[PDB]
Amino acid sequence: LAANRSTLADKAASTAATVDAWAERQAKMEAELQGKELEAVRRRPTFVLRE
Amino acid sequence: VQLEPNITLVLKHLASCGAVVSAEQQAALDHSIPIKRIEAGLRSLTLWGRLTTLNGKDYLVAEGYNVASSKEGAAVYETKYFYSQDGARWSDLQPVDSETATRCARIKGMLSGDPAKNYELEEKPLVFQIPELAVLRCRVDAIATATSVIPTDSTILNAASQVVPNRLFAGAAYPEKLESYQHRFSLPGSGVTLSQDLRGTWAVQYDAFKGVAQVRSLLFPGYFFYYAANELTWGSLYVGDGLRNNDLIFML
Amino acid sequence: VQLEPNITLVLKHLASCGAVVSAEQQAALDHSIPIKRIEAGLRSLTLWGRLTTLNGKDYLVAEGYNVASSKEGAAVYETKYFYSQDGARWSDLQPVDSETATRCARIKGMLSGDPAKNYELEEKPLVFQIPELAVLRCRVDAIATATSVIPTDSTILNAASQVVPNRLFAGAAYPEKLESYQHRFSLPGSGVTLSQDLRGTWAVQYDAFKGVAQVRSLLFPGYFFYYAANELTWGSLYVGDGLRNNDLIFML
Amino acid sequence: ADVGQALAFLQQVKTTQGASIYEGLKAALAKVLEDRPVNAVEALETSVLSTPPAAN
Repeated sequence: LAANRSTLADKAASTAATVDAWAERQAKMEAELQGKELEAVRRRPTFVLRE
Repeated sequence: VQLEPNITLVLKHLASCGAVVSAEQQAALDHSIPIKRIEAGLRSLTLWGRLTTLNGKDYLVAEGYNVASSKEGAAVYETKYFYSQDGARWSDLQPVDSETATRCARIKGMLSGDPAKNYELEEKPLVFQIPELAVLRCRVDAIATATSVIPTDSTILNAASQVVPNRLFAGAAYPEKLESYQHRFSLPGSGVTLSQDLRGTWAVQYDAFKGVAQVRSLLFPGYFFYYAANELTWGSLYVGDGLRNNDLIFML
Repeated sequence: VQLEPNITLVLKHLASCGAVVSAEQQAALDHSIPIKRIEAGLRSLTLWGRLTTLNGKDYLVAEGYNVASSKEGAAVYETKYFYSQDGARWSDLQPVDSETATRCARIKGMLSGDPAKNYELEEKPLVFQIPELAVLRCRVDAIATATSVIPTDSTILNAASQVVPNRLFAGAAYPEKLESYQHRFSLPGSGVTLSQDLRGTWAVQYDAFKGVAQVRSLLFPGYFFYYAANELTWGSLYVGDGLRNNDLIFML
Repeated sequence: ADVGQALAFLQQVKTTQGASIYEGLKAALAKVLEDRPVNAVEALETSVLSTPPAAN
């Protein structure tokens, strides 16, 4: 009985962990997207002038 | 064992406690609750209570939810509230920020009955305008976190760690004692009941012949709960202006 | 899953079908049923029906029992019947012999409403005098052996070979089909449902949005059964003079 | 000393609808102790060692 309730708590923790992991992934990808976009928006004069 | 409180039985058992609704509103509820429950995608939706107003258009408040889960030692119900002033058309009762929660907590008196009204508060002189529906939501939240009564061990935890009805519930052994009841947000098997509340904030009257217990809140006078033990049903209702009773120490 | 039909829910759901009781009789029942149930030692006692009379004092009939057992392929309920004419004081409705059962079956018309009256029959010219309560008990027996409707698989057999509520019953999968319901005296798992009855003697109206099915008997017009699927409750009631509809073939 | 012999015997024989009668009884007892049911002795045959026909 004790083992089964421990296992249940463990599995619920696992599910919460997966939700947290996917949230982290989305945050990181959005951060990278914003970084790319800012880098691109910075080099626009150097593009329209030189290249 | 019931699966959801029945508004007919609630209004029948708690009518002696003065918790009544108009006849037109009773019929209108009988039609409107299923419509809103379906078109909101909710598994449960019931009449939570009725708050009196100064212009005679009392607010009926309904509460619904889909599933309850155990988080951080609490049985959290992702509840959603709706209000109405005729019993036929339900509108949303949107949550309120934490900063505004304090301000609406400072507003007292019977509500106006005009959802477009807004009260004024003054601070260091910065004036805030608080909409009436904010005050209504805050009063409902306070009353809900205070009472939310169910019988003890009527819920249970399942494999997915969700709080579900205990369909093998046999009933409260001693229905006239506060140990037989608990808050909704207490996990099953946690041993926390209404007897752990501040002593003197609950009253229990038990008719041992018919088997009907009535639990009244004295901290929020107007919250009534009933438990019928021969048919294993139960349910609660709030009726009143929504203000807490702060003079309780002088009234006991 | 309910444990016993609730008279409040029955009167609420079957009121559209005209199965109603007086207000005074409703209150009187709310008091009188528990008293008689306790002082008779019965586990279950409910309102079975109401038979109209010529003098305005309709007979209320209540049915109770203690335990149901499987005998000879039938789920036998050792039932006991009581009658009343005000809803406050219940008297016994004693069984009738088999020989008298035929004679009272021959007596037709609306009952008189005088429990001391006795009708007369003539045979080869030997005259019999049949008491009115005998006629009442046999009409009740006929209607009971004809309908006695419960949902399918709502009961179950236990170790002592007794028929007990199936507390893990999940509900009827298709509530608008006659396969979802059965007679009370059919053993669990026997596969005999209302669809095995004479085709055309039952009508089913199912409100798929609210989840309330109504099963009406056409052979005994006046017997109504309701099944609410979102709350998992059900219950039946007879209201009428108690005579069978023999012209059914011409009316369908 | 017969206790260990009986234990090996029970953990040996397989259930009709499973295996290791010992472990079947152990799961039954764990389920009964998880939620002490109404009329546990009667619930042994109607809820744990079987399944009612319209359960889900």
